Amino acid sequence: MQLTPFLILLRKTLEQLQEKDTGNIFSEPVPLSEVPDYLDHIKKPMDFFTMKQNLEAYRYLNFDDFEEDFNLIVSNCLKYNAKDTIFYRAAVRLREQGGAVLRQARRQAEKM
Ligand SMILES: O=c1[nH]ccc2ccccc12
Repeated sequence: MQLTPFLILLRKTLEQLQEKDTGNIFSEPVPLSEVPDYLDHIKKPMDFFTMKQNLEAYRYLNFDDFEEDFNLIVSNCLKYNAKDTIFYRAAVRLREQGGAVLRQARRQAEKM
């Protein structure tokens, strides 16, 4: 497999995932200044901006490593927030809508 088309695919996929996060609550790192206890519970914070940075730093050379960090966005949010919150529901919705985006993107990677 060639690097350039793969990274083009991942860029598109990340844009598509970001589109599902309509409130943009996962666009940037959880502000540790406003959520001071966040690192007490969450071992590896993740967000779409950080994913973009990782993508361009060649930290995603296969689909699984890409998907693993997306899954962290979801799981961190489910872990930190109570079930009766907007944030928790948003993570559930992102898991649902994102999974479909991921399945289609992976099929296109596998054709490479
Ligand atoms: O774990 C989180 N992900 C995205 C937003 C957020 C906001 C407050 C607390 C946790 C999170």
